[PDB]
Amino acid sequence: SELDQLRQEAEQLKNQIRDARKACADATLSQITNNIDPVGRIQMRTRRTLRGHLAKIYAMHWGTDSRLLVSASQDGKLIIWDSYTTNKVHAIPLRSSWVMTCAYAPSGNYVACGGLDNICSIYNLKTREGNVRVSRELAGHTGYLSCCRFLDDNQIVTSSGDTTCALWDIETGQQTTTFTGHTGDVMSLSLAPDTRLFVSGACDASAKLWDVREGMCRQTFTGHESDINAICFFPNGNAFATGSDDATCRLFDLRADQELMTYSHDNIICGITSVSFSKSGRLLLAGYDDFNCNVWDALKADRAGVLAGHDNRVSCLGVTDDGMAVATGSWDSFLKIWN
Amino acid sequence: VQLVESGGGLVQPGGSRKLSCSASGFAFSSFGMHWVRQAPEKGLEWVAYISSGSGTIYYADTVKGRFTISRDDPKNTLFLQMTSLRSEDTAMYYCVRSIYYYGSSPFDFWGQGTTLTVSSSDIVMTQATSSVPVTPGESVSISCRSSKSLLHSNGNTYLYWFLQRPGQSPQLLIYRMSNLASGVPDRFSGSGSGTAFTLTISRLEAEDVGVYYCMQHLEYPLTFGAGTKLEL
Amino acid sequence: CTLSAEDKAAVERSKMIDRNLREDGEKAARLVKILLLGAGESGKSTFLKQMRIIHKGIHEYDFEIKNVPFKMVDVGGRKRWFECFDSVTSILFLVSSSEFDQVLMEDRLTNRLTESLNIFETIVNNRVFSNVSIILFLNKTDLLEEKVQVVSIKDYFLEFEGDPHCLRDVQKFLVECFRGKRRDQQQKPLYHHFTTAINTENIRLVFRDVKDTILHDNLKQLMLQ
Amino acid sequence: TASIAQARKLVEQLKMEANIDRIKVSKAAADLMAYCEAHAKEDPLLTPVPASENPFREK
Amino acid sequence: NKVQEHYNYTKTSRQVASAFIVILCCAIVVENLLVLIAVARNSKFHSAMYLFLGNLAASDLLAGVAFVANTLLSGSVTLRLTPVQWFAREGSAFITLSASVFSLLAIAIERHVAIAKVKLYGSDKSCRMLLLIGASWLISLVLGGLPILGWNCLGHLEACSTVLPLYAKHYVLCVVTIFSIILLAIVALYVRIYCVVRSSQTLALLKTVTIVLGVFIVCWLPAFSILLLDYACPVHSCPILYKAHYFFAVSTLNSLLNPVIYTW
Ligand SMILES: CCCCCCCCCCCCC/C=C/[C@@H](O)[C@@H](N)COP(=O)(O)O
Repeated sequence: SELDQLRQEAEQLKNQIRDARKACADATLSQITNNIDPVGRIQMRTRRTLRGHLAKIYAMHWGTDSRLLVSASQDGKLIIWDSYTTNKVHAIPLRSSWVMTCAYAPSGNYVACGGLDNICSIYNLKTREGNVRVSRELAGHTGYLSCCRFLDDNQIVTSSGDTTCALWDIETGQQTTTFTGHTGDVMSLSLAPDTRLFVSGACDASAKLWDVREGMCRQTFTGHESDINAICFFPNGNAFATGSDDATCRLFDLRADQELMTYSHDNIICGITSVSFSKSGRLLLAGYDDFNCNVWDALKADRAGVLAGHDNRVSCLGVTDDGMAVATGSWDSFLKIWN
Repeated sequence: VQLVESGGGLVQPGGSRKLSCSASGFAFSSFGMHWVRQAPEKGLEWVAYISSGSGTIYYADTVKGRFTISRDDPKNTLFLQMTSLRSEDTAMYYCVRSIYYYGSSPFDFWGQGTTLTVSSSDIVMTQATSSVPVTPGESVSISCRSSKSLLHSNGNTYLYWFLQRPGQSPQLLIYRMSNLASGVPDRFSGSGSGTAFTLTISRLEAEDVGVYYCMQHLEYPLTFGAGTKLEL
Repeated sequence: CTLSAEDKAAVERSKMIDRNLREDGEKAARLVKILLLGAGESGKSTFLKQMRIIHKGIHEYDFEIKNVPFKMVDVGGRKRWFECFDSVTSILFLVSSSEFDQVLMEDRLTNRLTESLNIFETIVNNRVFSNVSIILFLNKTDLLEEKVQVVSIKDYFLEFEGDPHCLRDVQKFLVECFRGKRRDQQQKPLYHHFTTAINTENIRLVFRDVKDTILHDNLKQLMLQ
Repeated sequence: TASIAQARKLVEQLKMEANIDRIKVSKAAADLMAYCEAHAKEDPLLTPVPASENPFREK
Repeated sequence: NKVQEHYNYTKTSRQVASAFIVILCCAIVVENLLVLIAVARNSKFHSAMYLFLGNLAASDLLAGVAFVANTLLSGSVTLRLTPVQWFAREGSAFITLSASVFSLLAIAIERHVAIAKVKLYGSDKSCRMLLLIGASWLISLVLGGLPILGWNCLGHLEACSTVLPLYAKHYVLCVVTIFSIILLAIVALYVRIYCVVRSSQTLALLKTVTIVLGVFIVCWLPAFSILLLDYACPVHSCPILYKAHYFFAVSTLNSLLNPVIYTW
């Protein structure tokens, strides 16, 4: 026939890919970082507890001034905290209480939001009327909206559970670029620090690296065995870390095109909900289903602490832009700020 | 955004009045409101402040007990009940909105004011001069010296700068000594630290002539300055 | 108090935000959500439109019954986003009863009944749904009584039913074949029902079942069990 | 018929993804080590700063 | 130096049996300490009824120790006490049982109110619960300080009492009336709760749990009986009240069984 010939061509291309990836794996990250001294043990104590949510917290994001937060929850609200003094700046009532993502613009003006309603709401905080109006409602996806990350004050890239990502134009409202190629849902997104590339982790046991200027998939990374609930770049944009559901984080590398490490412990049997590196890249925090985060040494896999202060599953967390804090958020409607 | 006031006119001494302030165009329910008087030729002077709900209320030490500020949220109005009108109360009265959170710009929008004529601890802030001659195209400077150190322990000085054009209502120009207000062209800069503050202007225009006032916001009563006149 | 004027005013604004949050969380603590997930081919539209005339994204229908507010979250019908539909009291299933002898369109081999029962298995046997009290309607009972006195059923399924020419026999057979799918289902009973040609008793029955569920759940926080 | 478009686009995407020059794992490992060791002082979580510069516990 | 002759006016094998009730109150206080620390450590994982439970425990905690401070002071070597300090002893014995009975009534009130509504009861703080606990402790304060306040029997020696010899036969009427009212309210609330659950799989066990008003009735019945018989009998008439404190020992046996029933 003809379809089987193209399938054989695809199979031999995948074999060429596997041989090219195997030809470069001369050493590992363990056989090289086995001489530097470990980090020791890292005690982190809760510094603040931010109360006021009345339901499960599903996402959060840090401002780029390292002080202001934002937190979405199934209460139906979107609160903007002041993390230094624990008081609330704004509280935004959502039109649909089924919210599963959150963002915070890199300039501080706007705030994005999204959920099961298939739309991405852009809110304008610095109005001259003293309110927080819905500045835009971006529609055009066909499945639930899992993550959204601001790029400029005019462009936003987001990922939905209809096997697509999309780069929008907040002024007009139309999809500038659509990103296709996955097979299952898409539940995670992370932008490179230079904001020309980004990576997503699908419900397909795969991650992909797109470039927002062209609209094509550069590379794809396999190796997991379950969903990929989270993703995050390395602070220099040449590696990322996925957090799966089979109780294992990993560390891929965009130039070696392979997998480097495998952060997994035998006590751990529950899936990761959120990973986030540190400022220098020597830690890898990972919130788990068993109610507590971890702190993985990201050059030798040796676990180096535990942030156990929650009493329910910990949702997305985030390390500040200047480095001074971590901020987890869990299903008991409490944020915490470790340090 | 629009504030407009009513209730002025000639009053007999020892009487009573009520001033009204209607506010159309913004969210009045979440905006603290100040009254600010102004003598015929003697510059600004704080009068009273009422909070965003109906909580903290403050008065100047010369109008405490006589006056009474109040607000009505469903009608979007603000009232000042003045009792025992003395001869030193003839003035033009302005409303001022101000909202307080992290990173806000209080004293946003001044109203238009009513004229009210009748028949017949405390931070002290001084201005440099009373009138300077200038030319359009020259970079100028205005100095305002406090008496207590306005640099609070959290790092932000609380000195403001307003400008009043001839025949108009003053507008916010600079808040917290460095931050520029919205709609202000990139020619006004704020500097200094501690108890010596400075506003520097680049090449000026025909819309930069007026009187410049420096406020403080550490503690009530908020004490304005004497004003420096920018004449051509 | 070492706070400046703007700091104290910001704390006052925060306390007012907190008061408004507490009020909106009192208004939504006496709210009863009822998820609605049928089987597609089971006349969901007919029940929905009759409930709408008597009173892309996710849908939601607000109403009130006997001074209690109900939300009906009709999801537009997978793995990890049904974990937000916990703390949603009394999921409301819905099956067409007369669909025991037809066969699916895209699959001309398997029966529609076993497919609906497998959906029921995957939904009830979830772990997060171990605090929600499944209701179970069966529409088109008049279709069932029309198509039960003309055909037999022992030739369709191997499980023992008995005589094929009545109503109560096939009804108890259907309720047993649907109920038997659970696995150690305590603290969440299975209020089966039987909805004929459409009427007004449906929402009264749903209110009775949700009242029973909230009673059995208040009867454990009070330690009164 | 219909999936033949998926077949063409899949083999073309695989062709475009297979032709990229890679570097060794030793070089990328050394790059990651250099980044983790050159910025080890600017990390207030790896090495904790004293309680006079930490702005979350200074109340 | 006034109460000895007042005791001999209405006057060997008691200390050999009092150690049993002392170690009984020791078991009471250690059980209620375990219940109090279990409420303290498992408050963020449950409803607001825990706040009504530990309160009971807290009151019941005192129901141990105060009663201990009554037993070793049963001997006549200790009965040579200043009248105001004896009044304080009896008031301390009274207040921590009144607060226990009113905590029981507060729990019954909250159970009735929370089961009457059609909303899930899962909070941790409110206004009604502070009001009920405050009313409990305040009514126990007022009823325990009322003897010391001036209402006493010093001066009218002819008809004082037989077991509480400085209580003038009317405070006893008041406490028996209030206790009858509280018992009627508790049994009415729990009967109505059972009828309400009967209106709507566990009805065969709710009656088994609600027929454990039996422990309350058969454990508080000797105190009610002895007090009513004291008010009914005149002076030097009924000869059974000299062992009456033994009957009051049954009064703290309820404080033994509330931690084992309300946390099964
Ligand atoms: C609010 C409703 C009511 C609450 C409960 C009411 C129960 C009150 C019981 C009365 C308490 C009397 C205290 C007696 C203690 C004994 O140790 C001595 N009297 C006997 O010692 P002697 O002097 O004989 O050697």
